[PDB]
This record gives sequence, C-alpha cells and structure tokens, in this order.
Amino acid sequence: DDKDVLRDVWFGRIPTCFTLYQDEITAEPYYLLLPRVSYLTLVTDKVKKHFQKVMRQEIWFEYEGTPLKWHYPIGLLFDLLASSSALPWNITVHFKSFPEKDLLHCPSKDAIEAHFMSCMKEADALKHKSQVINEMQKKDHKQLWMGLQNDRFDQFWAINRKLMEYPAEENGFRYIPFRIYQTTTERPFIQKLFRPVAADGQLHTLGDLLKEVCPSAIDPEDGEKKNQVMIHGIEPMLETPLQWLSEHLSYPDNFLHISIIP
Amino acid sequence: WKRHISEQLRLRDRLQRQAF
Repeated sequence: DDKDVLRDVWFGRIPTCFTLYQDEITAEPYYLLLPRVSYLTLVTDKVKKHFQKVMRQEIWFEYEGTPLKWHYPIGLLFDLLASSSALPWNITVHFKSFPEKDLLHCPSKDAIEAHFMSCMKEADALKHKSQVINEMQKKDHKQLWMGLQNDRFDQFWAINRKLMEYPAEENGFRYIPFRIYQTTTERPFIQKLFRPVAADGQLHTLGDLLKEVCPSAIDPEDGEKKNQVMIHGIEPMLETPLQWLSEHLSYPDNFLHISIIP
Repeated sequence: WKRHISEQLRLRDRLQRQAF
C-alpha cells in the first residue's frame, strides 16, 4: 500500500485561478494546477510572464485580505486558509504597494532553495542527529531540490528513501519533524520535541501528539476531535502511528505540517 | 487507519482534480 500513499501525497494538486487586483478593481484569469508540496515563487515565473505583458511599468499574492507567504508549501497554505472554500482557488495578484510590514520580500529561486535545504537539515537533525543528510555529497542535495522543482517523483525519492530509514535496533526516528499551524497564517506555528514511541514501546498516535502539545484540539469529554485536523487535505484518525505519519505524509521538506481549523 | 488515509486521499484527489 505504502508506495501509493507516497505517490498520492506527491501529486496532490490545487486548481488555482490568478486574477489581477487591477482587473478586479477596474476579469481574465490564469488557470493553473499547483503542486501541493511546492512553494509559490517556485512556480510563479510563469505567472510573472503571463501578466508580464500587461506589466507596462515586485509581485506578491493575496487571498481575502491576507498576503501569502513564499516559504509555506502551497498545500498547507490552501488547507489552512481555504479548505472549506469552493474551488478553484481565487488568488489575487498584486504588483504594487508591497506589504513589507506583513510579508517577506519575494525570495529569489536560490533563496527558496536555501529555505528548503535548511528545513531538510533541521528535520534530519531531529531525526538522525544529522547523520544521514551530512553523509550526502552536495550533488545528492541538488538531486533532491531538482526533483522537487521538476515534479520528478522517482528522482526525488531515490534520495529521500535514505532519509526515511532508521536503525534496526530502534522502532523509528529520534524525534518527529512536525509543525502545527492553528487559527490563522499569522499565528506562529508550533514545534516541539516528541518521540515516535513512548517508554512502554507503544507507538505514539497523532492523538497522543495533539493531547500533549495542542490539547485545545481535543474535546475534553470524549477525547475525540473538537476541531478539524488537516494534513495534505485529509483528516487522519487520532489513532494513527506518528512514526508512519512521518515516514509517509511529510511534505518533501520532511516535516509533518499540520493545519488546525475550528 | 491506513485504509482510511489511503481512501480519504483517493477521494481528495477525485474532488479537486476530477471536476476541473
């Protein structure tokens, strides 16, 4: 079963309609099928072109009075801001009056690559004391990045499989690379130190994690869900193995990014 | 849980990709 779970994480998509704030204020759109596990800037040289003609005269994106961050993965952004919203996704395009106060300057392509490898490294740190990624010659890092950028699933996982192995003697990873985003995008994410297995050898379940680090998402009466707990657009069962979750439904940056919605 | 994850992903794919 597992390999298909991985393929269907990798290829999850978001239908998206870019329209211009100045066409809306004055609405011909650009339709695209955004990869859920990529980042805006990575696939917005194209958008820059399409509307570059009309750019007679520094481009950012927005959604219902909310700038969209260049370094959160697309899928997480959708899940967190607009899961219940009707499709296709309506992203406003603004190339004037950049929100420096409420937005990071648009990263280059290399600056994103920086963030991506930096996240992969912060992940292998918590997973294997950095012993796995460090070993890798620079070319392997580049293979990871180019496999993401070019949607080459096979290429990318050829290298990532090593990063999802763990010692025989252990029942999983050291800690789990995870981030939890709550009410809004401007709300900080949550990251903590959690072990895949407890003292008694029991494998930890997502339910255990949310009970520990985020109990406000647990009905204190029946121990079941109080809010929506979304990952890659679905809601797994609170009794799902966190070790397995990390191995199979992390974003390519090896994190379990987890949206929480009331 | 595994079957729920796989199937839910199946269905997720179908709504969002199928239609459009």
